[PDB]
Parts: sequence; C-alpha cells; structure tokens
Amino acid sequence: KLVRLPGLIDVHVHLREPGGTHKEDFASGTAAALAGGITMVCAMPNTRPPIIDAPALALAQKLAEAGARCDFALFLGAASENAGTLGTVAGSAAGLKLYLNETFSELRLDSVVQWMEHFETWPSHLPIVAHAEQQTVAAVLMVAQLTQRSVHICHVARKEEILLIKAAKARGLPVTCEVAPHHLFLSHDDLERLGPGKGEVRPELGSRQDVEALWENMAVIDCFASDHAPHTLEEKCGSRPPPGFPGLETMLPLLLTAVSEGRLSLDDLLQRLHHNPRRIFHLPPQEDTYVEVDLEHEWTIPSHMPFSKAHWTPFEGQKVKGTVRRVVLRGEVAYIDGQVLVPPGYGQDVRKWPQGAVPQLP
Amino acid sequence: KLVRLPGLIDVHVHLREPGGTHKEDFASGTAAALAGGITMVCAMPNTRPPIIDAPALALAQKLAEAGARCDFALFLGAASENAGTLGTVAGSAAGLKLYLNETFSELRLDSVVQWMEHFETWPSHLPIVAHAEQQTVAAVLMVAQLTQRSVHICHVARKEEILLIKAAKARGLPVTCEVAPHHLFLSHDDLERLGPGKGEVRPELGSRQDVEALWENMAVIDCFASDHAPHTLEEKCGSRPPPGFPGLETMLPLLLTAVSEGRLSLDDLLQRLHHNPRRIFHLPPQEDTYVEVDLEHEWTIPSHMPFSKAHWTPFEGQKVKGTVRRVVLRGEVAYIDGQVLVPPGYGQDVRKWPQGAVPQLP
Ligand SMILES: NC(=O)N[C@@H](CC(=O)O)C(=O)O
Ligand SMILES: NC(=O)N[C@@H](CC(=O)O)C(=O)O
Ligand SMILES: [Zn+2]
Ligand SMILES: [Zn+2]
Ligand SMILES: [Zn+2]
Ligand SMILES: [Zn+2]
Ligand SMILES: [Zn+2]
Ligand SMILES: [Zn+2]
Ligand SMILES: [Zn+2]
Ligand SMILES: [Zn+2]
Repeated sequence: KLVRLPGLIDVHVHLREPGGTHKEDFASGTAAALAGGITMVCAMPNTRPPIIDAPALALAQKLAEAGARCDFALFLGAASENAGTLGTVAGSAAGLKLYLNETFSELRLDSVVQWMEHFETWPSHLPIVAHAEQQTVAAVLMVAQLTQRSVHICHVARKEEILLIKAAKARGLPVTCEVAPHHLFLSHDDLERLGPGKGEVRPELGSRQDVEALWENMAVIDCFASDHAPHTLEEKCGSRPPPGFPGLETMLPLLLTAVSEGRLSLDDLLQRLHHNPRRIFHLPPQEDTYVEVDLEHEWTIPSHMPFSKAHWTPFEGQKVKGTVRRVVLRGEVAYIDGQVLVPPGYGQDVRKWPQGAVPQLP
Repeated sequence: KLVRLPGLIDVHVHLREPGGTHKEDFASGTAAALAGGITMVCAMPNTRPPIIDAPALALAQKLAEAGARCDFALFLGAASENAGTLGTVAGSAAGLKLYLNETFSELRLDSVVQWMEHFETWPSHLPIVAHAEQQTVAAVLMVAQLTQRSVHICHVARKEEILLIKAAKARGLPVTCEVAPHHLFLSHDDLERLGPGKGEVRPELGSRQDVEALWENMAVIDCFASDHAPHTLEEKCGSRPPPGFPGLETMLPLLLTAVSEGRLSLDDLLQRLHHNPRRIFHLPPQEDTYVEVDLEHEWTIPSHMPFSKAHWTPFEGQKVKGTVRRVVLRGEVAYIDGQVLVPPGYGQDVRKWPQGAVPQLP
C-alpha cells in the first residue's frame, strides 16, 4: 500500500551548471531530485559565471530549460556591485540570495551597508534568502527590520540560531527558515567516520545538543531544504576540500524514517516540503503531479546514490525506512523504481507560468 | 491596471441548504462567494437537518453538487451522539466542527468529556475546528493537548483570545486560527447604528481595544474567513434575532481597503485567504483559476449586496477601495462586473478530487 504525496519542493539546491558540470548538471541534479520525490527545485546562483546579472540569468535559464527534468526556479545572487541593477529581471527569479558568511561562493559582501542596499533596492514583494550563521542571523534580521520587510534564513544548523529565530517569531517579526537533513541526522559524532574532508560543510555539523534543539523546535522550522551541494569524492578528499553534501536523493528517505518513528507527523513533513515552500516563495501548483512512497521498505544508504554526479554521500550506512516508488510530473511518469523516464528539458521555469508570478501592487 | 490574485478560499461559510433556503442556498451563497473573489468555500454543518451523520452528508453533497457555482468542501458537525460513528465518511468532509458555545446551532455538547471523545475518535490526520470563545479557547486547547493533536479556532474576536493563542504558539503548540472581517472592521461603536437586532453576532462585536489587538497581532492570525451567516432582515429585526452577518461579498473589498492603507500587505492577505487555508485544511489547488481586482475603485457599501439572500449588510455606509472585476474558475469566466456567468452545479466537491484527499499513513 503506497502513500500518495503531492509534488515536493526543495527551495535550496546547487545544480552546478553553468561551470561546475563535473559535479552535477541540470540533467543529473534534477534526476536526483525526482528520485528523491522532489518535483520542483530552486537553484542557487553560486555557479561559474555566478547568476548576478541579467546576461548570466539569461544563460542559466536556457541551460535549465534544456537540461532540467523537473520544474525549477532560479535564484539571483547579491553581489558587491549589483544592488539597484536587478529590477527588470527580479520578478523572473526564485528570489535574491545573500551569502553573508564564508562558504563555497565568491559572492562576498564586505559591509552590512551592502546588505542594507540590497534590502532597499530589491523589490519589496519578492523573496530574500540568506546564508547567515550564528550572530549573522541576528544581524540580517536587524537589516530586515530597518528596511521593514521579511527575510528567510537558509540551512539553520544550531541551537543558537533556532532559538534566536524563535524569539523573533514571538515578537511577530516576519522571518522564516529552513533546515537541511544533515543538521537533523548527522552531528559531531559522525566526523570520525566521515573524516575531515568529507565532513566539510557550511554550516558545519553541529553538536548532539544542536541536533536535539532543532528537533525540539520543529514548530519554528518552516521548511526542509536539502542544500544539495555536490562535489566529487576526489574534491572532498583532496588538498582543499570544498564544503557541502549532496542530498536530493537521501532527504525524503531520511525524513520518512523519522515519520515512521513518530519523530514528526506526515503532515509536519508535508508542511515543510510542500505547503510552506509554496507560500514563502509564491511558487505555483504543479498540475497532475504526485509522488508515491512505500513506507515499509527498509534499506541501508549505500556509498553513493544512483544519480548525483557527486558519487558519494555522508549518510552511507544509515538505515532508513521509506522509499520513492513513482513520481508523476504534469501527467507524465517521471520516475519509477530507479528509472528516470522524462528527458532533459522536460522541466520548466515556474516563474514563466502565469500562476508563477509573485503578486504585487501596481 | 488590474491585479491578478489566485483563487481565494473561505474556510467558514453558512450556505443554509438544506433547510434554511430563504436565508441563502448553495446557488445564491456561491454567487456571493464569486462576487467576493472567493472560488472555494467550506460550508458549516448547522443546517436543517444538521450534517452530523452519513445520510445528512450524502444529502448535502448532492444539494451542493447541484447548486454550487464555486468549488466547496462540506464540514461534518460534532454532536452528543456521533463520536466514533463518522470514521467511514470523515475523509470526505472539510473537517469536523465543534460548537462549544451558544450560537445559531443545535449542536450543543454538554460536557468536556464529549469534546475529548470527538478528539479521540475523529481521525487524527483530519481537521478539527471549533467555535470556542474566551475561556473555551483555553479549554479546547487543553483537550487538544490531552489527545496530542491540533485544533483550529474559528472567528477569533477578542484581545483575550488572540493573546491566549499567541502564548500557545510561543510554546510550540499546534493551534491555528482565523478572524472574520466584522471583528476587524466593526466594534461596539457601531452598535448604535446597527441596533440590537442587526448587531447580534457570535462572537459579539468587540471593543475598540479588541479590534486594535487583532490588528496588532496580525502575525498570530493564520486565516481570514467570513463566517458568512445570512439571515433575512425580517429575522434580524424581529422578536428573536438570530446571530450572524452575511459577509462573502464584502470581505475582500474591506481587506483590500486595508491593504491600500498600508495596514497589511498584499502578501499578508494572500497568506490568509489562500496559502494558509490550503495548508491547514489540505485543500487542493484549482487549475486555471484566478481573480482580477481593481485596487483604485472607491465605492460605498450599499444597504444590501447583490447576491446574498440575506438582503442586508452591517457594513452599509463604509467607504472601501478595491473591487472584484473578474473571476475565472477552472478555465471558465465565472464573474464579471456584477454578473455571475457559471450556473448552479458548476462547482465541485474538492474532497472527491484525487489531489483533494488528506494524506495519511496506511
Ligand atoms: N553549504 C555548503 O557547504 N556548500 C554549498 C554552499 C552553501 O549553501 O553555503 C555549495 O554550494 O557547495
Ligand atoms: N456567528 C453567528 O453569529 N452565527 C452563525 C454561527 C456561528 O459561526 O457560530 C450562523 O450560522 O448564523
Ligand atoms: Zn549556504
Ligand atoms: Zn536556502
Ligand atoms: Zn547552499
Ligand atoms: Zn502565492
Ligand atoms: Zn461560530
Ligand atoms: Zn471557522
Ligand atoms: Zn459560523
Ligand atoms: Zn496538503
């Protein structure tokens, strides 16, 4: 007996095209999404070239329309030079992404004044998301208040961060957040097995107390999002390991395992992988789109999942219960039992759909 | 320049059919919905016969399928005799409605033990909503905790209630709520004009401080819902006035006026009349469905709106800015500039759509 889920949405993925296609491309990363029960992805802008201007966005749109197998929206990235220049193209993006800490990105921002300039110039009705760790969460919240608008915090990883966000929500402030599976299912206790190269990720793996705090504060977590961040094993284990884990293919199995154990409900999961992504990013419905899962199937995560070009996973050896059996996307069988059945280019840019524009006052 | 909104959802309406069709019927009440920019309604069970058993639900379903012009879901009502009897039909309903205070209903419940029995027997994945005023909010929240599940509070009207819910949300409890337009836009100050018969409503009109508290605590309000509760003028002004206001045709114009004044954003409105109704009640998308509004049109609410058989309104004389110009429902023009263009029976029971079933574990 299979359970029918709606089309799940991952608001934080790295698909590496353009410029990093040995790590992943639209075709492989969206194959990984479908096999993970994800029918729509929002792709981050820290590509090569980075998606920080209209020409780069135009290139990325065509690459995605030609390669993606599931539907998508593309983020724009904030830079030290582009505030006030994105107004014509802003509504065509998923949102604007700010990189406020050190990670796998060249998109620095040297001053909180540059953050303020982005919050002041980006259209006020369109999403802003931030990589903002520890005190940076409080700092970007201050900027959001000074400019009288909302902010969404990416990959919340620490007790410190979730409690800060909790306090802000208690004061009625417009902040939402997401949490990635590795910050719920891995911790410092896994660093010995992973080793120092594989274990590199930003935000770093937290303590057991960090993990426990995120679970205890599930009500504060608006979304789950993988932060699928593929790099090859050679890169992860070489002389300058880049931070990040692949995660599209493992996210839903890990979370289904937790549902089966009573750690959260099926509804809690569907709020965080479907309804709340829709409402925070004003992402449209996908007609005739659903995911069939088998909640009884027990299996062990292998050394690499089938699709991501990362060809490794930090969750190797974990026992899970729940698997994706079938995905239907806009009336076509997209995935069955390990076979992707829609070609590169089947996926579409949801921001071009009439129902995918973010509503605004004239 | 018109603004395109998604199809709005009203999770709390009284359509009076069966048994009260001089006040409203499915055809007139859903005409009123469309003219108010509402494309899906959830109809309360305090009809004659009340929708408290499978035969009554079967009757109501056929009446709604034949009369409704927009899409709908039907609530079941809790009674003193039906706990544990609704399991076969529960998933076909919008949810289960508990009447916990005195109002226009015969659906009493004499004991909190009966509340507990409903919370214990109703399927745990399906919505429960309550008419629960003042301390009754705290009491039903206690029952929800004892039985380890969620509850949604209907028509929150008082500072006392919104602050209680706020405290519960700060403790991570699974409670949501809605607010009706008359508790945002009318107060004790309007009782002299309305008079004692027209002014009868449950919850009663609040003080200026109650109204101010709901506005100040907008972040706590998950949904707007009209509690469209039509009665004729003769009934409202006769010897035993029933409580309730019609409200489908005035809700969106009143709220658009508030958006235009900067009291809440367009997004705040769309969360509360579209995204949050969807996610709390697991209501499906409506394909090719949207509402076009004119935000500049100023007008004064007349003594009765065109469609509701109530043929009166408590908002008469209020100046509003914003009007519904066009509604498209599932690819057909449903409403233009005062003309309803879909017949009775165009609307469908969204719980019968494959995408309209509430997901559950096997
Ligand atoms: N999280 C990571 O460790 N790496 C991400 C970037 C990010 O989300 O910061 C990547 O793109 O590799
Ligand atoms: N609110 C009212 O005053 N009346 C409503 C019932 C209700 O929502 O309690 C009605 O059905 O007339
Ligand atoms: Zn990041
Ligand atoms: Zn993110
Ligand atoms: Zn990232
Ligand atoms: Zn939206
Ligand atoms: Zn009521
Ligand atoms: Zn209600
Ligand atoms: Zn009611
Ligand atoms: Zn749902």
